[PDB]
Amino acid sequence: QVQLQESGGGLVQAGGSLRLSCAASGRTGSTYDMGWFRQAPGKERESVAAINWDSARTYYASSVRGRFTISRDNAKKTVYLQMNSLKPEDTAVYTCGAGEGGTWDSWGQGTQVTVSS
Repeated sequence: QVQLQESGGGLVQAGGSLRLSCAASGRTGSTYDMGWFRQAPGKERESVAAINWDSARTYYASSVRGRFTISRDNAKKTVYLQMNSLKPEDTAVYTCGAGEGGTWDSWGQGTQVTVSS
């Protein structure tokens, strides 16, 4: 019943900030949240940044916590993350997801990010 789409995601040479806008629509008003994720071949899935739904803060990871920005639309239900000062390590499939009851079993279509240096 719920889904997650992205926009803007794509190739971006190192040093170039990328702005992603993920939108969520369906049914959720308990303890759900919205955060971006990533994944590589032969590897597992990891997260990047996620926001809670109440009044606390965001949830960044020690992989880009200091260079990547995160914000919301504050109109309907959309999240935006500005991946600045990118690096050749960020190059991966950025999949937008959501959580419920404290877990994260919601994902979108995904957006591959290609960097270099």
